[PDB]
Amino acid sequence: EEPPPTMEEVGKRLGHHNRTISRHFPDLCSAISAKCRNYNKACRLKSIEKL
DNA sequence: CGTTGCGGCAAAGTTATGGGTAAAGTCACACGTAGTCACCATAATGAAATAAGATCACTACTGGGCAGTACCAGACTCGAACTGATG
Repeated sequence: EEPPPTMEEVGKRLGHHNRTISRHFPDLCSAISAKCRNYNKACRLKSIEKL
């Protein structure tokens, strides 16, 4: 979806500290972080072009 | 030789020049000589003015950082429970 959420939003929704997820599932968490960062970078790029 | 003209000699005669002495002239004392523009250069300010300087205001150009976001673990601390020695 839009602004794929970040680590903070996912952790707040799950009610767990970020280290709790981070100590067991690094690959998928890095996948979510990369997706969010890529969406932000793409949106910034379109904003730069349009501006 | 007796007479006549000529020339030397030495007073004598005539001018000239620098002195002295009485005596006819001469002239200032009469309130009065200093006094007054004209002249152009130099100091010397005081004003006129400076030529640059000082600051305001505006216009445009270009460095460039801060509040905030985000992840990936490592490491200490400790609920909660397990398990062994004991009086």
